[PDB]
Order: sequence, then structure tokens, then C-alpha cells
Amino acid sequence: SLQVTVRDAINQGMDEELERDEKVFLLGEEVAQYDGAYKVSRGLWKKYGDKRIIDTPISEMGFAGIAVGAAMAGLRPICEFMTFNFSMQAIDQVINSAAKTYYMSGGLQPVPIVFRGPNGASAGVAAQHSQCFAAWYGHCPGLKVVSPWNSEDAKGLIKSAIRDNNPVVVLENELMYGVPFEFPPEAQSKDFLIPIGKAKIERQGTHITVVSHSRPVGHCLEAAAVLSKEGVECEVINMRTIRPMDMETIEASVMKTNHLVTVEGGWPQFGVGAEICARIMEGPAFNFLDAPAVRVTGADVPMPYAKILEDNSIPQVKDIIFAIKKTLNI
Amino acid sequence: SLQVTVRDAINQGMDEELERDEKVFLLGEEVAQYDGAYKVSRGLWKKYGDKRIIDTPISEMGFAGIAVGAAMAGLRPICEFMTFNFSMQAIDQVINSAAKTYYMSGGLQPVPIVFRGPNGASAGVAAQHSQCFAAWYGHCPGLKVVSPWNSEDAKGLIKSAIRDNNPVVVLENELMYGVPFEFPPEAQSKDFLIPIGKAKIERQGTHITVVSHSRPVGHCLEAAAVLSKEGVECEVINMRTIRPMDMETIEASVMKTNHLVTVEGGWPQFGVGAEICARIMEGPAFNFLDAPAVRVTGADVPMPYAKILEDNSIPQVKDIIFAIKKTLNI
Amino acid sequence: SFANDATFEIKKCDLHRLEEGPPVTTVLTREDGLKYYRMMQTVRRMELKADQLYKQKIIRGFCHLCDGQEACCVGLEAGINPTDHLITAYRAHGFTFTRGLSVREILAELTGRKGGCAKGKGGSMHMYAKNFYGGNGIVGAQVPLGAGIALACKYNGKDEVCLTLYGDGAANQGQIFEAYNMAALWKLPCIFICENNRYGMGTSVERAAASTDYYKRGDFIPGLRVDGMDILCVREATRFAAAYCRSGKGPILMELQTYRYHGHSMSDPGVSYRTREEIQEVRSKSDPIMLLKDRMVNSNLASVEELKEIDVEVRKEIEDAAQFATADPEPPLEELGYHIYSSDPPFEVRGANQWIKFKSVS
Amino acid sequence: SFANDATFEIKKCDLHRLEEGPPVTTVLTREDGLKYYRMMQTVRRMELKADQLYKQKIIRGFCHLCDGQEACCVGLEAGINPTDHLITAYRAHGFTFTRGLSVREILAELTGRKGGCAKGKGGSMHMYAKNFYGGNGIVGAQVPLGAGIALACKYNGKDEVCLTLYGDGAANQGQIFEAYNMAALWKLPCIFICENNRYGMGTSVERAAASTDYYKRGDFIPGLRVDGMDILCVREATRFAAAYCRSGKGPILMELQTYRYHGHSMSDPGVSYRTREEIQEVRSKSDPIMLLKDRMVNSNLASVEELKEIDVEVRKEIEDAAQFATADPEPPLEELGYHIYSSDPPFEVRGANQWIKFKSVS
Ligand SMILES: Cc1ncc(C[n+]2c([C@@](C)(O)[PH](=O)O)sc(CCOP(=O)(O)OP(=O)(O)O)c2C)c(N)n1
Ligand SMILES: Cc1ncc(C[n+]2c([C@@](C)(O)[PH](=O)O)sc(CCOP(=O)(O)OP(=O)(O)O)c2C)c(N)n1
Ligand SMILES: [Mg+2]
Ligand SMILES: [Mg+2]
Repeated sequence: SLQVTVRDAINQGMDEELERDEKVFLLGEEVAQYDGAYKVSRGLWKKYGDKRIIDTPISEMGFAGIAVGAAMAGLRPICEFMTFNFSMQAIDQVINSAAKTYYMSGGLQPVPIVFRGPNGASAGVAAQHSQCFAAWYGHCPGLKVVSPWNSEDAKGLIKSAIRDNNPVVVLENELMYGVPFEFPPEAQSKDFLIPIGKAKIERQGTHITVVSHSRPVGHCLEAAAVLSKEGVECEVINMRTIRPMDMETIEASVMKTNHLVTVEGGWPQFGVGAEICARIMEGPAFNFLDAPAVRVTGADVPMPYAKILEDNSIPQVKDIIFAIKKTLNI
Repeated sequence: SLQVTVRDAINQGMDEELERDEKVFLLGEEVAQYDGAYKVSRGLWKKYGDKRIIDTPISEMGFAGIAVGAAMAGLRPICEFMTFNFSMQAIDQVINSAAKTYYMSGGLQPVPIVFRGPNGASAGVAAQHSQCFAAWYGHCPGLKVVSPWNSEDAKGLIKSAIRDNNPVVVLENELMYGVPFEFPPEAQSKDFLIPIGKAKIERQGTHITVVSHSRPVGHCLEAAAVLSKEGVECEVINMRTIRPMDMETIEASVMKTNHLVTVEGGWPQFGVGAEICARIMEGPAFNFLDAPAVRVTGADVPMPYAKILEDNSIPQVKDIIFAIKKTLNI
Repeated sequence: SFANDATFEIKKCDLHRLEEGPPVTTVLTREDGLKYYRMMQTVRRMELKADQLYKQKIIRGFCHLCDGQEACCVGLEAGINPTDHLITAYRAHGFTFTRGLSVREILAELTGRKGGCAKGKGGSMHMYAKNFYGGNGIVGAQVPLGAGIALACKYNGKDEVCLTLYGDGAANQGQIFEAYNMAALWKLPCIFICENNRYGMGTSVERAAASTDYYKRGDFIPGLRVDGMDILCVREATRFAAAYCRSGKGPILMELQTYRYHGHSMSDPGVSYRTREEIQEVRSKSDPIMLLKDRMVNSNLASVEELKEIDVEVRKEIEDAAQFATADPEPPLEELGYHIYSSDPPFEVRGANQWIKFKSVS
Repeated sequence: SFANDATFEIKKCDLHRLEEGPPVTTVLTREDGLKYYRMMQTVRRMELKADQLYKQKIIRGFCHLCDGQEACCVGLEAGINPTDHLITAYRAHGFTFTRGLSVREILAELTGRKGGCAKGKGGSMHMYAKNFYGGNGIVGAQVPLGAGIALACKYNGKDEVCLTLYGDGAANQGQIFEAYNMAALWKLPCIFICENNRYGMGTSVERAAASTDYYKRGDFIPGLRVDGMDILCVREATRFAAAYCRSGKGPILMELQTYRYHGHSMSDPGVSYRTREEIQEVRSKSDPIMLLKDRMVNSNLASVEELKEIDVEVRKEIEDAAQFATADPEPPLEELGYHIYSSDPPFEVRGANQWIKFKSVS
């Protein structure tokens, strides 16, 4: 029907979940009176007040800890990190207080919390503000990690994350906030959910399977558009979930296309692509490969400031096409 | 003759480096008057005093930050985390203050620091004290990460880490501290060094390549002894370094053996094994695999307390033997 | 015949930013006295048994005993409601008991059997109960959690409060000061409690903190220092602090000055940083059970025979629990992957290799 | 003809755990006055030019301006030695200049060209100089670092001190309180400085801190509050604090009460959390350059014409530097991987795909 931006989509989601359950609340720096550092929480404090939307001091470990505590006490908080770079101060609270508790308690203590905020590369923000944390958080038993791309992903995933009685890390994306997408009536519904753990095929194809998550999904779709004109048809997969990832979907696709290329924004070593490739080798789809699976990632360096350098530290459309052509040997 | 335990090897190493450079010093909880939480720093405070060997209060982020600051100012500190589980509080200082600084400064500011302490699984310490951080720290550009196994590894790496003008993470192992090894005359020398980035073949073999790091290396050697009685000859590789890992050695090995199995203690998803497998597929050795490379890791759960459960959350010799037999199809 | 109650003098509390503190006089009833005695003795006997079980290797890993600080956990419980909330660190065997759980499940958890309160998944440090948000193994981590539990109390408007305990060693954790600031800023019904047993593992308070006045560390938050060896003193300080938070004035710090008889954990003799003369002198002059015992006998609240009677039943209870803990079966291996996620349909989890799969049920 | 020097009354500092503070009179020489005026004006014009360059898209990403706080960076530099150490956060364009770097190198870094102080690898937030351990983007992180630098100072026994600056928003970071404790416990020559610009991004001090007396947050550490709009107050307070640390009395807190004319960053107009009248009231009543100008003119230390002349020279220099920064070429792509490790043999690093390799040289 209408064009809705990822920012407005996330907002709509949190708004609908806040109205549905009085136990849900949002806290973090500038989430309330500032209307959000990236305007994601715009209008919420106005609508819900001091109790539901809480501005906090710059105390990551503290307000993340407070959030986990409220969750243990029966509340369902949404803890925002202005960027996930800042989550490193509170990462002990995410892993040791939240992720492991249900297991350590023997099933007596659930922790229905959600950690959300922009993750990964932005534009000219340099090394301490560009880091992607998908591989880090995807490593940990007891967490669920998601990484939306378009508006549908954003709204659906944020709502599933909230209704889920476990710690869910929602890795969003700053550059995606402003991008609009055709919002079908099904996504406009307050009852729109996207199941955590199910991948999505954004484009049918027969020649090669291209798997990705978050922003570079859009780049994979550009690469497929160019390659389509040269006779090559790519099957593009949007992961949506980092943990527990949907390997079955990828496997079924690779059985068909016989080729595989993973695309992520984060660092290469021990990254999202590494796991996918390992899973392909250990899985029933390994015999269906006619060529080794290869990885397209960000450069193995801290993020440089300068434009020409930053452009080459992030996966570009040409980099995805080049890798696809080496794999298909054309 | 002359048995030296991994614990005493480390002690020996720091002792020699402390005497060599007055700018080197040790800080952390219980490192001085308590003789070390695991007796690694025994006798050091007696020998060097309040200035060089410093007990700190329980303030990880704080004293790691202080350590980095001292490093930036020209000192060469050794920052001990009682276990690496506790490093999570200070991980922002490790990644953002230390690892990335030299790059961001454009080569004007080096950070000669070393973060050491026992990492990974122990015995019955449960979920918040058993976590392996090899993949987390190996993920990050600007760090060097090492993971010793025996006494030679420990001493050589710890001296190389200290003499290195960069942040080096030394992931030790609690269960390895008490284990004695034949300490050859070359390791007793004050100039005994182990180059960061070079793997070691603990056992020559022709049938399969078994790669590992830290404690399970010893378990790989046990497995190889058993398999040798059945005609299977395993080439066991001790990684030593996690970043930059020595893929060249592994590749050459797999080129001969035609088979590969990785063994790690940490969690499987996005773990050390994932990268080794992703690299083998992308590299020139993939054509030489006669069977898919498979991973032996710890169970995908927070560490349970109960003995029978903890035993099954850690790779045992029988699990390594089982995986090897699957790859060789015997 | 016995007196229905008696009146006792308790030590005055040092104050920080408070006009008045708790009374220096308090009334103890016969019924309450007998109860507090039984509770304190049980925690004591329980810890002594755990030490013995650890040396027989039936308990492994971590095991932090709280004997010597019995006046605290029984005292705090005596000054709060069952509906109030409490969280502490790893030295939580006593609190687990005072908050409702039996010595059976506490010991069976320590011995890692299916009959433990955490099904043998937790061990010494991780035990949970109704409005007891457990022991926590990361030093300091429970303080923000506590301010968080307190936040829920205010959020639900049921007039409940939260006790949030930490040790003297923990007091220098950054998150605790972040917790102070927000708890004060939002007027949370949080009672920050610092158990001061003089030592942080092996580091004495003098070597760990520039300031050893823990009830003042709060700065803008008002505090008070209590004698943690006197059950009645702790009780009175607790009722005062609870009333204060319930009245809506926000958080408050409470320092309990106590002492631990054992060395931090089982892997620490605890004789290298303190003398045995110090330990024995504290035990002979300020033992919390002995102090109460003398009070009740000398004021005709109970007889020597009645207390000797209670001792026998408690010994029996601890012995029956230890036999349960020794003989109870270990958890079934098939349940290794259980309880990873809440409210999820079952799925499979990877073991040591890709061919080992465990069923995971919520 | 002019007077060679004059004597001025400066505001008394509020004290915390100090019997006496810095003096309330100070001597300013003509030559020192002129230098301070030129420096402050230079920082001012540089920031206004950066604002202009950002709106033309020549500067991107983050860009935090410090105009209004010129008395701070210039004041602090005036009360310390070049051999002393200083560290701060991301709002460090002034400090970068006062500590030695040229407006050319600062602007060229902001525009991300090879002629920058970090060859365009850093941008606004990350610039380093001689005894200037940079701006740091992680709020609070620089405070432990500063105490670490203080530790090295004592360790080397060279009688140097370290200034460690953080904002009012940062003041609630836990690591800062961990740093207080250690800096006090080891008697480190650390001057904790809190620049209070009333706002932490968009959050005023009243909504972020339960106690807005930042010079008292140290508790056991003594502190003092300075007027951060008065170059001479800051200078005198700094000389006092540095003297205090050099004598070996340990750490000390210093709250500078200042103000920023721009919003938090270039991505923040700064009108939703404060009025335009409030900004104008500070600029017409307390502008640090205006205050100095008035003092020097009214005491016959300099003339109105002489100072306007300095204004002209400074604006032209800034104009010339901006043309260089805009016209200077970007870093060569071949050097993307440089400077990952220090003192290492060259090696190659992976780019966007496995076939892209970048050379890495120390
Ligand atoms: C952040 C952090 N740093 C260090 C430790 C190690 N530690 C502990 C345990 C639970 O692990 P384990 O015995 O190794 S306990 C502990 C000392 C705490 O002392 P206190 O706070 O005074 O508590 P108490 O005297 O009651 O034991 C430390 C430093 C830790 N947990 N967490
Ligand atoms: C640990 C941490 N938490 C939150 C932030 C976000 N943040 C910032 C930057 C540098 O990123 P960017 O403009 O987004 S600045 C900032 C506010 C700091 O306020 P103050 O300390 O008063 O500094 P000042 O007023 O001088 O600018 C926050 C919360 C951050 N860096 N680091
Ligand atoms: Mg203690
Ligand atoms: Mg501020």
C-alpha cells in the first residue's frame, strides 16, 4: 500500500507491543525526550510517559543490568544500545546474567529481554563505531540473535523478539533506517510476526546460492540484477536470524544451485560466513557443491575514516559479482 | 630429567622478562601477596616488590584501562584476568582502547600490553566460569591471540607476547597448570622464544590431519596413540596461535593426508573450527580433501555443573576417535 | 513457665545522611527467639556438612561457606516479608535456606544430583527460589540486577522492596556506582547491602579500598553501619531500612560488619592473609549463635534443655538431607540440553561432534 | 603605550575536603594575554570553519565542536608543562591544537585527506599528539587510561602529572569510580577533570545525575569547582591542582563549569532540549573570548584595534587552512592496511573477498 521506512517499521512494532502488554517498556540513552538518537523511538515517550519510556544516564553495564533484573522480576524490557559498539561495556550482563540463567536455573527463571540497536558499519564513523557483532553474539547458547534488512524484517523480527520469553539480540542497521519499502497489508497488521530462526528467499535462482544478512542483502540483490543480464540467475537468501540460523533453507538451495557464496559486513575471521561454510561441509549438501563455497566480508582491518578507504573496507556490488564469477568460473 | 609444570613455566617466563626490562610489570587480583589465584605468580612479589607486582581491587574495566594507559605511556604491563570469563567487563578496553589504537593513530601510538589468564573449561565451576574466548578475540584486527598447551608453549609464547609491541591475548588453561612436562635445556634458557603465528606438529602422520589448541591437544595425542595400534597414523597439529593462525602448515599437512578434523574446547557455532574449515575450503588444499572436514567441539550449551553432564559438554578422547573414524570411513 | 518476651540492648548504628537511625533497644519474643535460633543453627550445621562433603569429593568446583555470618541471612529475613525480594552473590547457601528451600535440595544441588533445586545444572553458586534471584558468580553483577528487581517493585506498585547484597571486595565494582546513581535518580526501593567480612578473597579492605567506610560509599545515598554478629541488631536495622524504602524515599545503603570462619572457598585455607588467633577470637567473643543462646537463657526466654532439644532435631534434619544428597541419582544424560530456551517447541542441540545430538525441551 | 602586566580578581573555587584552594588574585602579563587571546580565537574560528565544511559535505560522520569551552583547553594548557600528559574524549579539536598540532593537520584530518595528523584514518574523534593520548569515542574509557598514564608518571619518577578529562554525561560511567579508587589507593598524580557543559548529548545534568556536584563524586578524593568560562580561573585552578599532584598528595577532582554553543554534534541542532535564549544569554554575558578582551582592554594591557587585528590574522589563517584541507588529496588506497601492528614484518590482510589483498606495514 504505502512506502514505510525501516525506522518507522521498527517504531510501529515497538508501539504495537507496548500497547499490547503493560509489562513491556523501553530504556536507554535519549530514547524518550530526544525522540531517539536515530529517531527510531519517535513519539513513544509522548504517548506512554516517564514510566514506559525511560531515558538513562550513560551507564551501559548499569542499565543493561537493571533491565535484566526487571526481566527476572517478571517485566519485559527493551534495552537499547545507541550502537552495539557500546554493548561491549555491558556484554557480561547480556551473556552471563541473561543468556545462561534459564539453563543454570534448571528452567525456573526465564529472562524475557530484548537488546536492540544499530550494528555494524555506518558512514564515516571510524573504528570504534563501525564494528559488527553478529558472530560474537551468535556464538552464545541461550541467546537468539536477529539481523533485519528491510521494513518487513524489522517490524516482524522486533515483535517476535519481544514476545519471546528469552534474551533476543536485535542487530539493526543505521544506513537502513531511512530506506523505504512497499509495506503490504499483512505487515501493516498489529499481528504481523516473523518466526525467529527461519530464512527467507528474496530471489529465486538456479545458478548460484547467495546467502547474506542485514544491509548487504540489498547489495546481493543488485549483483543479481546485473548478473541476470548476462544469463546468470542467483538465488538470494536473507538469513534474518543469526542464531539459531536456518541451515535447512540454505542446504535445499545449494542442492539445487550447486554453488554457494556468503556475504556479510563484519570481519571475516570467525565471522558469520565461516560458520555457514563449515555447516555446508559437515552437512548433507557438501556433495552437491561443484565448486568450493567462498566468503565476501568486510576487510580485515579496523574501520578507517577516509571515504576511499571505507568504501574498500566494506563489501561492494562489484566484489559480490567478482566472487560469484570465480565460483562459477566465468 | 627436570619436570616443569605449565604453571612454573609461565612463572619462569614472566620472571625472566621482568628482570630484563624494568618497564615490564604485572597487575591483577591476588597476583602479589596471595602468590597468584592459581599460584602462577608465586614468589614474584617477594622478588620485585610493590612497584612491579601489583594487587588490584576487583575492578576489571578499571585496571585493564589503567594497564592500557600505562602501555600507551611507554610501559609494558602484564594484565591478568583471574579467568577470561571476567574479561568481559573490560573487553571494551581490550578491543576499543588497545587493539584499534595503533591503526586509528596512523602509526603514532603503539600499545605494548599483554592480557593473560586461564581460559575455557575447568572442573565443576558451571556456566559463568567455563567460557572459552578464543574465537571472540581471534575475530578482532589489531590483536594477537595465542593459546598454549604444554610447558614449552606457555613459556615461549608468554615471552614472545611480552616482547611484542602490541596487545597480545594469552589464553591459558586452569587444568593444564599442574601438568608436568619434560623441560629440555633449550627451554630453560632466557632467550627461549616461540614465534607468534607458527603452528607445531606434535606428531608426524600420513592418514589424517588433527588440528587443535590448548588442553585438547593432549587429548588428540592420546587418540593418536590408540589409533596407531589399529594402523591409523594421525598428524597432530598444535595451533599455538589463534590470530594470525598458521594455515600454511595445516594446508601442507592436509595436502599429504587428504583428511582433516579440528578439535576445540569452545562452543561450535562461529568457533575456531569454523574458520579453519572455511579457510581449507577457500584455499589450494580443498581439492586434496577426500572427505569433508568435520569439527569436534564442546557441547552447544552453557556449562552444566553435574559431573556426568560436564563430561559430555567437553570433547573426550572417544569423541575425537569417533570423528576420525567417520572421516576415514572405518 | 517462661517470659513471653524480653528486652535487649543493641549497638547503635553509625549514620550517613540520616537524622535518626534504628532504635538501640528492641523486644524479642520467645516464639521469635526459638525460631531464629533454629534457623541460625540449621545454616551453621548445613555449612559444616558441605565442608565435610567437599573434602570427601562429593562436592566439587566452587563452594563458598557462610558460617559466621548467620546473623545476617536470618536477621535480614527477620526484618522483611516473604513478598519482598532479595539477591546476593555466590555465598548464598544460607539465603537459599532462609528464603524457603530445604537443606535437601540445597545439598543435592551441591552434590549435583537430579533432586537439587537446579537439577544439578547449577551447583554451589547458582541456586534460585521464590523472590530469591539466586547466587551470582560474577562479582558485582547482581547489584544492577537488584536495582532492576527494585525497579519492577516500583513498576508494579505492590509496596515491595529489594535487598541487593554484595561483599566488601565487590564494593569497588563500577556497575555498583552506576546502580547507586540510577536508583537514587528514580527513587528505587532498593536496599544496597554490603556484607563486610574484612576480606575480598585474599585482599583485606585496607588494601582494596581507599575508603573502608562502606556505608558511605553511596555518597548521595544515605547509609548506616550495622553489627552483623548480632541477629537482633541486623533485624532492627533491616526493619528500619525496609520501612524507609516502603515510604518512597528511595534507596539506602546498609553495611553489615560480619566475619567468615572459612577461607573464601574450599580451594583456599585462608591462613596466609590472616592469623588463626584473629578467627578464634571472633568466634569466642562475637559468635552470633552463642550471643543469642546466652540472651535467651539468661532472660528466661528458653531453657538449656529446650535448646539442646532443637540442636538434636537440626542435626537429624541435616543428616537425613546428606543421605538424600549422597544417594540421589545424577541427572540423566538425555537431559543435558534441557532448559536452554523458555516457551519453545523442542529442538536438537549439538554435542561433542556433529553426530552427537541432545534433545532440548523448555 | 601599554602596561606590561596587571592583577585580576578571580572567582573563588568551591572546595571539597580542602582547607585552602587556589588564590583569588593572579598576575597576567601582556604577552601571556595576547597569546591566550590568539589561541582561543584560533580554536573558535577553527570550529566555526569545521561547521561550514560539514554542511558542505567535505566533513562527514561525526564532528563534535567545542566553541564556548575555549577557556578550558587554553586554560588547562596555560597551567601545565608540555612534558605533562593530557587525555580527553571526542570533543578534542581545541586540545589537539593547544597540545601542538596545526590547524592545517586538524582540518585535513576532519576532511579525511592524507595530509591529516593520522593520514585520514582517524577523523574527528581520533587525533593524537605529543603527550596527548587522544580523543576517545567510548564514553568514560579515557578515564582509566588517564589514570594509567598517571601510573606511568609515578612509576618513572619524573614528576609529571596527567590531566584526564571527561564530561558530565561521562561522570556516571562505572569505570570512572573504579579509577577514583585505584588512583587514590596508589596516590597517582592524576587530575580528574569534569567539563560540565550542562548536557550529556541531549540529557541535562538534572535528568542524568542524582547529585550534580561533580567535584564531589570522588567522595574520598578531594575536589574543587572552577568557572570554565574564565581563562584565568582555569589557569590558576590548574596550577593549584598540578602542584597538589606534583607534591605527591595523590589524585584530585576538578569540575569546569562551561558551555557549548553548538548541539552535541553536527547531527544535532540542539534546540529541543534547550532554548535559543539560554545560549544567547551565555554568549553575551560569559563568552570566554569576550571576557578576556574586556579584561585586557580595561586594564591597558592591549587595545581594541590590536585585538581586532589578531582576529583578522586568525580568520585568514583558518581560511588558508580550509583551502588546503579541501584541495589536499585523499589517502592512497594502497595504504588501507598500514599500521595494524607496530614493529612487525610486513604481511597481507584480506579485503572484501579472498582475492583482494592489502599490504600491511608498521
Ligand atoms: C568480575 C569478577 N572478577 C573476579 C572474580 C573472581 N572472584 C570470585 C569468584 C566467584 O569468581 P571465584 O572464587 O574465582 S569471588 C571474588 C572475591 C569477592 O569478595 P567479596 O566481594 O568481599 O565477597 P565475599 O567475601 O563474601 O566472598 C573474586 C575476585 C569474579 N567472579 N568476577
Ligand atoms: C559507552 C558509550 N555509551 C554511549 C555512547 C554514545 N555517545 C557519544 C558518542 C561519542 O558516541 P556519538 O556522538 O554518538 S557522545 C555521548 C554523550 C556524552 O556527554 P558528555 O559526557 O557530557 O560529553 P560532552 O557534553 O562534552 O560532549 C554519548 C552517550 C558512547 N560513545 N559510548
Ligand atoms: Mg568480602
Ligand atoms: Mg556534557
